[PDB]
Amino acid sequence: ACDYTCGSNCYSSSDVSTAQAAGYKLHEDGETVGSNSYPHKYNNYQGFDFSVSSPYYEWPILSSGDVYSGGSPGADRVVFNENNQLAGVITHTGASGNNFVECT
Ligand SMILES: Nc1ncnc2c1ncn2[C@@H]1O[C@H](CO)[C@@H](O)[C@H]1OP(=O)(O)O
Ligand SMILES: [Ca+2]
Repeated sequence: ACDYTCGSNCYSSSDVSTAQAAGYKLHEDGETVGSNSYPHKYNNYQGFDFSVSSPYYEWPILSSGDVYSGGSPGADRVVFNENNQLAGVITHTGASGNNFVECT
């Protein structure tokens, strides 16, 4: 069973923890990877019910289980705040354009 389901992608809590740790470290270091510069600021204009405060940052989570290293970021993202608290797991899959929907 999946702790988070993004479109057809299945993620366990461990996958999420791993991705967040990686993205957070980059953030602390003032570093980014990829053409789209991850991690990058995330604005909650869709009003997702996040239980932690902003600012928020988005970092790609890969279906493969590997940590994002600068290539295709896919559609899924982990969202974390300035304090390294998990805000949520979202995806571009099933949303129009560059918008998002929450993973279930
Ligand atoms: N797989 C994908 N599906 C839809 N939009 C995507 C995407 N990968 C990147 N984007 C969006 O494309 C634009 C330029 O790359 C950004 O708005 C980026 O949003 P993101 O960084 O929030 O994922
Ligand atoms: Ca996995």
